[PDB]
Amino acid sequence: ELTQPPSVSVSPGQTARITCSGGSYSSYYYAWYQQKPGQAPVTLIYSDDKRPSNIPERFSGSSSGTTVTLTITGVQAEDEADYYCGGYDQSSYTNPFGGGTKLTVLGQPKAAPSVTLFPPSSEELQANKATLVCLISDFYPGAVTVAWKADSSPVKAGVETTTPSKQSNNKYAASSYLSLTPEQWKSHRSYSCQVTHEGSTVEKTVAPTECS
Amino acid sequence: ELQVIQPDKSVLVAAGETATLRCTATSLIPVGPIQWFRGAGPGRELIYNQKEGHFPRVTTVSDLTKRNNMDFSIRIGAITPADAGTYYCVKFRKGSPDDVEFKSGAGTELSVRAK
Repeated sequence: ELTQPPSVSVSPGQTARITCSGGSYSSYYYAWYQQKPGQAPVTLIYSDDKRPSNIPERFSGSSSGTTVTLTITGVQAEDEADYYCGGYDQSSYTNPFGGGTKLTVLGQPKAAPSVTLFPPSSEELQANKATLVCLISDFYPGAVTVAWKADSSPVKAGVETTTPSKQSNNKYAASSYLSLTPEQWKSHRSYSCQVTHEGSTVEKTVAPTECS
Repeated sequence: ELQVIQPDKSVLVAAGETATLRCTATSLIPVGPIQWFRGAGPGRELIYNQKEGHFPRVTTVSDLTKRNNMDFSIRIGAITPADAGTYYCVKFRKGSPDDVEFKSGAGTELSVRAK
């Protein structure tokens, strides 16, 4: 198996290294592949250190011992992506991949989230379910804590989603949906998500009251 | 340790015919391409390259895209007296700036009978 770190980070303009281990220089050829989300990978490097003509000069590769390394020389915000190492193991006629390494660019200082709250639509309420949504927009870094409150702390009734680092401003945005019965929605009054983030001195609560 | 075998010391062929230059390897590790040359000097002439390049006179005897393949024999079509000489099958290993020559067959002397 090939192993690479889940993540690596770099300031724009600087040089980043990403290495896979678990190969063997004499019985492997290596390649590197760039992927944004669930889209087609793009080949950066093949045969250890060869670069297709369409690939920028800032990407290079090398290999030795049990190891293969992709180097990016002048990290740009658009290089935010997941980087896979792919080997051909000549001993076993196989093609192992690493788990991929996400390149996080630091570019950004801490940026507090703008927090917004959305109550369920009347439309949705006829259908017999209430969805409540908390939006955390354009913050950095990734780590955030969202807690839902009907004044009591609800758990296991919520699910979150995060964008990838934006290619231009290097921010993330996060959504949390609280899902309740309308029965449940109608018997309670105060809806609130509490957002804890490094860019916020103290937690930001945002709330509506059901009838208003 | 990997050996490159050229089983035929010499090959005689009529002009305009196909010449078969045979070569097998005992292992695919260490990794690296196989090439054919005419000559073993610094002026040696590249005949076939597994990595890259276009060689329209040259066909391979086996399917080199077979992961398993260890046969690197080639056929050179419509031979002429200008084709005669000693042909060498060469294994390179991977090397940093360039790949470096690792093992060679003992050569194959290709003779061409004119007309």
